[PDB]
Amino acid sequence: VYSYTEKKRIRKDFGKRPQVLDVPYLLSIQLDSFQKFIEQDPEGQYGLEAAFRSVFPIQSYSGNSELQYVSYRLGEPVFDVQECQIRGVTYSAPLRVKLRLVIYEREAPEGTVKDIKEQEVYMGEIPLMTDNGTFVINGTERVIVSQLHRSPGVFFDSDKGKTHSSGKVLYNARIIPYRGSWLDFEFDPKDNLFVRIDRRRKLPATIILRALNYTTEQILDLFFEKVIFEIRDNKLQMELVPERLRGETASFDIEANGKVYVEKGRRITARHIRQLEKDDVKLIEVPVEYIAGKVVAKDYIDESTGELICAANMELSLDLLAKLSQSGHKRIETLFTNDLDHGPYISETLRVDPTNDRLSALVEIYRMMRPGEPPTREAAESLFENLFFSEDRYDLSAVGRMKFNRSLLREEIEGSGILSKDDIIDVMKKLIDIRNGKGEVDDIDHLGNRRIRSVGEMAENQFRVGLVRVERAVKERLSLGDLDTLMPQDMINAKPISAAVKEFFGSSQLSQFMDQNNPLSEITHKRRISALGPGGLTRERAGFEVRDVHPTHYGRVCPIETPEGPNIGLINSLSVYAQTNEYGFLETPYRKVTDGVVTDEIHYLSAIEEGNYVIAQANSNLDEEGHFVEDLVTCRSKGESSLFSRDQVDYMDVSTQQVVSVGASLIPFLEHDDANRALMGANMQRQAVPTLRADKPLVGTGMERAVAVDSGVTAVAKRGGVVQYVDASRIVIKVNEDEMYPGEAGIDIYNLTKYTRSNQNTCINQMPCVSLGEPVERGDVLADGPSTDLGELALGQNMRVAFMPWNGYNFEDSILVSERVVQEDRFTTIHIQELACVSRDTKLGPEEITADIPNVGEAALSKLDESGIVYIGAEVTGGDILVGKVTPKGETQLTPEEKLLRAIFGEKASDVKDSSLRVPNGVSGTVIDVQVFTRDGVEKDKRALEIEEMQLKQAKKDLSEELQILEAGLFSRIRAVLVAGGVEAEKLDKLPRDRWLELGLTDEEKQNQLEQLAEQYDELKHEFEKKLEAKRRKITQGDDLAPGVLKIVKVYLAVKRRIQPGDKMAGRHGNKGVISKINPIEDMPYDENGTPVDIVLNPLGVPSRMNIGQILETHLGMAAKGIGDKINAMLKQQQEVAKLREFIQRAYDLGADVRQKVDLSTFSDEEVMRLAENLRKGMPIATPVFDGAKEAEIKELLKLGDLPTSGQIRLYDGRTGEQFERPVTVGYMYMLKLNHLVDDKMHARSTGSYSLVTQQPLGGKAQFGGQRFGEMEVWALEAYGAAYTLQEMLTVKSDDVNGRTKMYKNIVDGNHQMEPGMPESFNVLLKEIRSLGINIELEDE
Amino acid sequence: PLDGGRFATSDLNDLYRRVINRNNRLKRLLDLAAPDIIVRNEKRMLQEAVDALLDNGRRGRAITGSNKRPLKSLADMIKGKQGRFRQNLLGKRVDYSGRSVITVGPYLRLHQCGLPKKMALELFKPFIYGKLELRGLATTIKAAKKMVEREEAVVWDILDEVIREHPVLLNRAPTLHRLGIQAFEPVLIEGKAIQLHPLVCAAYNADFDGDQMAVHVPLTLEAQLEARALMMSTNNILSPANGEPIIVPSQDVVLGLYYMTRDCVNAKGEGMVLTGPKEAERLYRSGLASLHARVKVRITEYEKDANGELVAKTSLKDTTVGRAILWMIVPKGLPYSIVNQALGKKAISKMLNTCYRILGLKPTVIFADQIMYTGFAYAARSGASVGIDDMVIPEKKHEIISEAEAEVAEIQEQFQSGLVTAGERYNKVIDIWAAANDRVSKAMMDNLQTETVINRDGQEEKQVSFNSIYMMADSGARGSAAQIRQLAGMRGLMAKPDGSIIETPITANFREGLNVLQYFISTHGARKGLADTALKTANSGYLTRRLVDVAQDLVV
Amino acid sequence: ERDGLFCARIFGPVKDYECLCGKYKRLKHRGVICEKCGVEVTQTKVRRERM
DNA sequence: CTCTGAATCTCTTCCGACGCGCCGCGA
RNA sequence: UCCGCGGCGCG
DNA sequence: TCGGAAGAGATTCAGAG
Ligand SMILES: [Mg+2]
Ligand SMILES: [Zn+2]
Repeated sequence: VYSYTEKKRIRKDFGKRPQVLDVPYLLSIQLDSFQKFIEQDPEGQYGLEAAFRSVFPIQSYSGNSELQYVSYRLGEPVFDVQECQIRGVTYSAPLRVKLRLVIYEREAPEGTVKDIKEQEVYMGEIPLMTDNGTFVINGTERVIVSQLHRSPGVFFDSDKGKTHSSGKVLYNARIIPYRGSWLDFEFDPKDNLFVRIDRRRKLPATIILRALNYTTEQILDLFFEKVIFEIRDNKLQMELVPERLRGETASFDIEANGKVYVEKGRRITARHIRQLEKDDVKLIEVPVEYIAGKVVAKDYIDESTGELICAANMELSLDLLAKLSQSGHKRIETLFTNDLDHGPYISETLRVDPTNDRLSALVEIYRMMRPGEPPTREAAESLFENLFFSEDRYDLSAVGRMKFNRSLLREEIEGSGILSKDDIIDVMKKLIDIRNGKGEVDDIDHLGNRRIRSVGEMAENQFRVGLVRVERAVKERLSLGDLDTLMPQDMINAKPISAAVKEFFGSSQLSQFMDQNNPLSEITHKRRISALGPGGLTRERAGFEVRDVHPTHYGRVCPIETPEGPNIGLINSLSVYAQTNEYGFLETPYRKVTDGVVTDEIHYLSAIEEGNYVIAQANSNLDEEGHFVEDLVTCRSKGESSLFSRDQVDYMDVSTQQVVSVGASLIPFLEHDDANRALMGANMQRQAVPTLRADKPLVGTGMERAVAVDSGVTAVAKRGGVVQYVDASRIVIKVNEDEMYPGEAGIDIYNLTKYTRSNQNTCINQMPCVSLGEPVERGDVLADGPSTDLGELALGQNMRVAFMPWNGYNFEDSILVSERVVQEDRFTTIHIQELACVSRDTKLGPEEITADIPNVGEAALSKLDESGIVYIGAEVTGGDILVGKVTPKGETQLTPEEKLLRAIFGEKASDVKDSSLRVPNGVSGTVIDVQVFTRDGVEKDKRALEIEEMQLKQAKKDLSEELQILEAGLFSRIRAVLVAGGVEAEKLDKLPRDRWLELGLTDEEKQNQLEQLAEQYDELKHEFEKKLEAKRRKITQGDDLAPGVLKIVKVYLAVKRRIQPGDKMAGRHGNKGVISKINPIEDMPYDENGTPVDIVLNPLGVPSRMNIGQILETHLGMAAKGIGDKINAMLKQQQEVAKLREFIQRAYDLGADVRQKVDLSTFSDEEVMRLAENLRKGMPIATPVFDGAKEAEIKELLKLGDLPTSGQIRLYDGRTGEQFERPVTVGYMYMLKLNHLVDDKMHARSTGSYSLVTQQPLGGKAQFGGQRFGEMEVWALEAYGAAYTLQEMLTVKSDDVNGRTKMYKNIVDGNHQMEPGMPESFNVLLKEIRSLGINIELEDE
Repeated sequence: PLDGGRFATSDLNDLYRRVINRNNRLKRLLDLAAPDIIVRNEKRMLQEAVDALLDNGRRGRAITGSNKRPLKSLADMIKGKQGRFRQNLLGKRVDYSGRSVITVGPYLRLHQCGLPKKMALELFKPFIYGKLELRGLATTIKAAKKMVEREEAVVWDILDEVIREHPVLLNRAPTLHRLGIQAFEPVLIEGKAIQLHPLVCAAYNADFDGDQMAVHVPLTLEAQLEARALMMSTNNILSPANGEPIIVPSQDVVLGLYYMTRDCVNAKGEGMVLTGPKEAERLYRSGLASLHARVKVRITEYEKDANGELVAKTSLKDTTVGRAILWMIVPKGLPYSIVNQALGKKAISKMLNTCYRILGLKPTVIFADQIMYTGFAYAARSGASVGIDDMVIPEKKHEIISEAEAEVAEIQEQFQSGLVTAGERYNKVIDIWAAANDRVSKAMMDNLQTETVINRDGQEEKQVSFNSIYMMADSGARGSAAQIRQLAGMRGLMAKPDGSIIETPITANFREGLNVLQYFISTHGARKGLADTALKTANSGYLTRRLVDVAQDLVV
Repeated sequence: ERDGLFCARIFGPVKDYECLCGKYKRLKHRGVICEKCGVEVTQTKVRRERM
């Protein structure tokens, strides 16, 4: 049954399909992978221990000394997360490692130790993931995107003759390690086999085969199959498998069992094969031409002379045959070339190879890999051996081993990460088999083939880089000097480790800056999957085929959520249920089928296994026994949909929504609209901005609860109890007696992030949504965050919308808005901007913050204090000074005549100038916070000392209030224990609380509890005093800041922004629109009861975009508020609550076979009244994605609401008072504001700064630059005859350093003359060309 | 310089410094009589350094800095899209420019765009300084600057005075064809959105879902004369790609005209006689007759005679009240028959074209503006809207689909008996599904397109339906038979990523819910199309750059 | 620095009519060389020109 | 049986829109 | 008053 | 301090002597 909290606003579900598995914790991948990275592990499987063991120990031979590793531990982070965000220091903890140094004696055995030294090394600092799954780097939130890359292993691939274009097909097989060199093997239009290493060159394969310790004859024996011939005088015998005959044409008569039978010129068929097999023929007699054209398999020796006449891979020369037969070697061995099955490719490679011996091939490989140096046997051997078989220079990780074996069908699953001879020859044999056509190439885009690499793997990779650098340093130190008179603390330098890890977290392409428009955006950005990054792919080289959907995306990767534009396809989002297998392959849940009854057990599958089995479609209807209603149930298997009988089905989908991500899942009526528009809407939903006041969405999807709770913004009830106290910023909750641990105070407190700069300048605010004494339950939401109401996602707002063209103001997707919307501050939003002032110890005198500003009115300075800082709460506008700072100008010497000229002029030409921070142009607002950071040894000014005083007072009052609350809880527990027996309640009541804690009511375990809590009180007061002392020193201590700056000041400016024509607003189904008109409320169309419409949309877009679902949403809205209106009136008449209770029960019962089945009879009447109070503003409706409300149910709901059944109503035009002849669709819709406000884009530049080199105007709004007259526009002008405006565009307005001055002069004078000089960029080009050594010059001066 | 007193050195400086260092080293090794191989090594390093200086990366491995990036040599300053030629010599950044989000303004005449006051003030600040000193209100440039920054309303009066005839240029990136830049005579509005006239917005290829647009002000008087005579939108009526006009209405305008001219078999006041179109307008506005009612009206028209005079003719004609109302705006010289039918987009296009050929430019411009106004107004009064009941699903569909699946089962079992090869089985299934889909589409169109209503005398008669989505498609305002087919009829076959067609077509239409399988297979086409356009844009731009480069010399 | 990549004695003064030595400061000596150094009393534009 | 020209193969180089907006970082 | 590189974002 | 297309160079095959 529902929790008491959830009894507020019980949303009406419509889903028919039951749910058998709750959605998993949405962030699980990030948190669990990071935990796997940092947590302790005895087996050394993953993380720190694995990384250390993969390098340690470290041994020195001449030093005869060893460095070895005991354990690692992670220190305490000195700063809390909010302190890190305030002060801009990366949230990190010290890495501590226990290290031992060993020295042995100088006599055998070397293992005879003689001294051991041990100590703990502070070898680095490492970031910690915050509880919300985001790191804190410097002063910024950063979240690492999990990458998706090609798995290590071996793959087989073919091109459809595109390279050579003659129509043949070419094949190549590639081996990819986790780290180290690549190898790939390739065929040729001439059918030779080639091998290449890191795609360097192209070489015949035999080079490696003899580089591997195998001789030529061994190579032929291994790769090919051999046939034997005998010669006696001049009669010829061959030894045969009858199947070997298949494929050839029997151009000559063939003998078996002493009889010869062949239909000459005919191909041997299965009847012949069976005839020979039943004959059981073994050896046959063949003509000379038959053995002619056969390859010599091996060397052959003549003993009458000690001579060799046969070489490897040679054709059968009849002369040689006669010579060897007369010599006595009457047996001959040859290969077999089935034109299809036994291609001679290896033999052709052996023919075309330049090398002759193992060392020849080795040196050729070496000179290929190492050009420009003389080969040497040792050099080539060492290069080859260390390249492929040094387990530190090259490594297939265990996943590489698994994929390698499983693609080679070997039984083994584990093995050494280094390759071997058998591995190479096996993969080459497999490639040969593919070339024969008895196989198939591999599909790399397949999702059972690519792998998800999370943050832990990247972190440990960077840490391993640090470890190897440190290892080189350590071995250098061991080699250089002594071993006894030093400690490894100095031997290890933390610098490489910290450098590598900080470089990863700050620089790396996958460490992208976090976005925080709204909780959904944070969730989807944490969960997002990227195909780019290190070892990934590039947007320029990404072909269509990687972008396109692959049929195993189903249930693993959401196909909808991908971003638009050039990044499409390369960025994806996890489907809701998908979770990572330990090998990094995606994994999806399924329900076991057992003889027609769904077992409701859950099994997890990967793309391979899913392809192997048959899985039933989610929407398949079932009985309560688990048998499907239909016998021919539709299912998918092996990438195809079809129908199957009840018994064939192996697995069933878990839930309807498992194909989509959260972002798509939020959209209602998704099953009714096109994919393009759904994609655009899903992406746009991320950009929504939190409003001033949150509102529930009427037509939701139920997912809002899970997303809102799972995101970090909302405060969740970690421990059940009763809420004792609440204010605007603090929550104090009494834990119940049973839930509290022994020795705890039984009270928990939460502090809300009242106001802070979001990562995209939006507000972040937490508002309590409980009242005194209300019970709270484990997992309840106590405080709403941005765009959250009662723990449900609240991105948008509810608007009353009519679909009707209106005087062109809604032409081409334009949106027309009623002034009533503005007046209610429905879409008003709060924005925060942060401005920084840097005071420097510059040359020619220091630059100081001060209120002593030259050449400025005093009224502006009055806004500042005497120190030069604005008081908080002051309103400020564009162009005004917020903080006063002043720069010395140096000597600025004036000659005495200029001195007197200045004196008659005034106080001008001062050696000291204003530099004060000024409000950005057009911005205005209120000043909410001021911060100072200053270097040590400098005096704290009035503003600095006053803010430090207020901050220390704040810390003191916070700590003391915590003390008071927790001690009140402790003494309440004293009461609870003492009332249990042997009571002296009044006798204690006369005594002060210290007596209560001191006195002994009994002599038993109760007194032990009292003593325990008294020791708790002593410990907590001591830790409180220690905490406050540390806090005060931490506040009073200075800051490092940056080089050259003495003190920085930051001021916080907050602004309230309002909906305005040109702002962009959009609805969840993806129909963007620019607001193009506000209307006096009178003018808007109004319905029969006189309530106006709020937003008028163009209908013409709907059929062409095919966003049919949105229309349905509109209808549901009109239904939803309908009930609200009625219940509102039913409340307003103040009738008996029983009537509204039965009405509400009817409204819930209205669904047909809905899973909801909620009943009010268990609700007490005050709970019913609270429910009505929340339901007054409309009855929220829950519609799952693919099992949503049907049109019949919508009609029924409308009919109960007393609205027109068609959903269209008559409407009157306010501006004339007449009636539209057509009925119009009016309803309720959910709308968002898209963070592209007009005042952030409008920009104009008459004149301003100019660039140094090119002398062209600067670019961008921030620099106050001008737009770019791109070359397309130049062609546009050329298309007209408009020469003069072109000349003006190029020369005078842009680049003429004097012509524009002349133009400005003449325009000011009112004369529109013009004088074109020469574009200075042309002189720049001339100077660069001349500097290149090419003489270029003008002529005919 | 940089923050903290650091300096960013241009890579050219580092290359120069390396070459200087190597030269100094070689000269020192020479002047102190070094051995042969040492000076040979030094001079080879010097040669390599010069190679790096001029064209680093042209041969072998490129030089790189601490950032592990290759340093940009001199040659890299001229090569490539970042090169000096493309970035600066062409495509200069320009002063006196602004950018803003665009917005529909229907009350504008053809040749005037709505320009936010703040942008106008900023752009014309120099002109304001000039005129303010000229009229003697300000004495020095400092006085003018401080006055304009205080916005003393006299500055607003001066600003309204300056721009009265001062055309400005509006540009939308990318400027695909020369229509992409056009000239307008500004009008001052509070707010921050640039307001366009919808008709030219159609030509811009622009929309209003958030497209920005840039505005430039010409300086010299020859330049503004050029902008007025050549670029003003009142001149660019005819596209350069073909003779047909580019200023053509769409969306609400066409819908409104279509509604205004459509007649019905029975309406309020049918059959009465109107002495003139003014009385038709009166009877409509007074509400005694609906637009669609057919009536006889006395109308005058004119024709360009053999001499060139607009000789008049007057006669009774059968028409509709709406058609008379529309005729009243038509300029003299066009024949009445042009109006007396259901006006679609193409009809309006040919009407504008025939106006432009028969009469001059300015009557055509005025005709266009009047068309826009009347179309918008009557579309608004119409109240056309789309509802869920409009997308009627032909009840034949279930029967046809059952027939198709029966045939599919028949051919499948025929293959189960081994009577045919699998490929021809696939072909037969595909053919029968296509036939069934076409039959369903025909049934849907037949049911939607026409409907029965009682006549005046009390009998049922067929007429073209006033169903809203059908009305939108038939008018040609928006949508097509394909989109309607998908909305109500079964949407049919779809292709696998290889382009092969899945055997089982998507049977459910958009009105009913698509199952997860149908939706998933449908997403293939969606992402195919999005990737398709994403790639196509680059090739189109490249090709255009080429063609321009080849043909840029040619001039009459 | 003298004889360096930015040597003012070669390329001209960093500032208009300002000698590196500070010998001269105004246009009264416009177009003359310093004696303590080879910089010229000219405009900064020459910095853009000279190679 | 040898030499030259033409043809084919291999290796290297060039190219795959325009426009704005924010964030980070910068031996 | 500034050369970028990387990244998202909208056209 | 990646795939495709075009051009140039090198190697191989055929025809003619
Ligand atoms: Mg657009
Ligand atoms: Zn000097």
